[PDB]
Amino acid sequence: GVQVETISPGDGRTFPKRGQTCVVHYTGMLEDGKKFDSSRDRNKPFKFMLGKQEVIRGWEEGVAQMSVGQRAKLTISPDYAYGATGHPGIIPPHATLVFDVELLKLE
Amino acid sequence: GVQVETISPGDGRTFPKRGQTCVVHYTGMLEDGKKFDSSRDRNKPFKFMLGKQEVIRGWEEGVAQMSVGQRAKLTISPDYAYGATGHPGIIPPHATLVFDVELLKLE
Ligand SMILES: CC[C@@H]1/C=C(\C)[C@@H](O)[C@H](C)C[C@H](OC)[C@H]2O[C@@](O)(C(=O)C(=O)N3CCCC[C@H]3C(=O)O[C@H](/C(C)=C/[C@@H]3CC[C@@H](O)[C@H](OC)C3)[C@H](C)[C@@H](O)CC1=O)[C@H](C)C[C@@H]2OC
Ligand SMILES: CC[C@@H]1/C=C(\C)[C@@H](O)[C@H](C)C[C@H](OC)[C@H]2O[C@@](O)(C(=O)C(=O)N3CCCC[C@H]3C(=O)O[C@H](/C(C)=C/[C@@H]3CC[C@@H](O)[C@H](OC)C3)[C@H](C)[C@@H](O)CC1=O)[C@H](C)C[C@@H]2OC
Repeated sequence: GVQVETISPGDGRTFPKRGQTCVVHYTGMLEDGKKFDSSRDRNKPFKFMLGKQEVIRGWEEGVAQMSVGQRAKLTISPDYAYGATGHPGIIPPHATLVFDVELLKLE
Repeated sequence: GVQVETISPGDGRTFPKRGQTCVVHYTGMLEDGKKFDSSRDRNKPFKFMLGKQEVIRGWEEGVAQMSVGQRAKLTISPDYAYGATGHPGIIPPHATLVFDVELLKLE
């Protein structure tokens, strides 16, 4: 599944609802901290909606537990990410992923 | 993992080696037989190589057990396919997939 560990607290009152646009900043890493991608590097947040298979399941379940302004680490098991296949030439088979995510706003 | 059930036998001697081009015909279905895709419908075989993350793991492990001319049903568990996410708007979360595959030739 997914484990959420909070780095900085959110407002504790505004949680994402299916159908809302989530705006975030993320950094993706392997369990040893090796970085594979970051929206921060591109200077552009990533936007997605819950409930439309727009993101891997670990995000669908992890982001729903965050409130606006929260910064958290999401640890995602392989089945909730790229499973036994991985992602071609970036993520190996059976990898648990770690994402540092910040929920900037809901729109 | 993956289960291979043979419909028509292969030559029993030519098995795919990593680095070879596999040429196949396939039909993808859910466990109840509902078809989601088929190369047969397009009149064009599908070509891929083992060992390059070009296909879901259930195929990487299942096709390697087939010999040229064999026709088999591959039953693939979710982690060896699209896991808890599925494939956007085609395959639901946690689905076991069934592929009817025919190994036409190796090149
Ligand atoms: C068509 C292009 C479209 C690309 C964009 C919108 C780009 O803007 C995004 C910034 C994507 C990033 O591009 C730089 C890049 O992000 C990674 O680096 C990454 O950090 C990651 O894991 N992320 C991205 C941040 C959210 C979680 C996760 C994801 O859910 O990503 C999604 C993902 C790949 C889902 C698979 C879909 C097929 C399912 O079957 C499978 O189910 C197992 C899951 C991704 C958002 C797709 O929905 C949409 C796209 O692919 C991926 C390793 C590879 C990916 O590039 C492709
Ligand atoms: C860039 C376009 C490129 C498209 C082609 C070469 C097309 O010619 C192929 C005929 C693909 C088919 O297009 C009509 C179509 O096939 C499905 O319908 C399907 O039956 C399927 O499941 N197949 C296809 C036959 C081999 C097994 C499996 C697969 O391995 O497919 C691979 C797959 C999606 C892997 C994911 C990669 C990201 C990983 O992270 C993730 O790991 C979980 C696994 C597919 C071959 C990709 O490598 C390459 C592409 O996507 C998919 C449901 C969706 C897919 O369209 C995308």
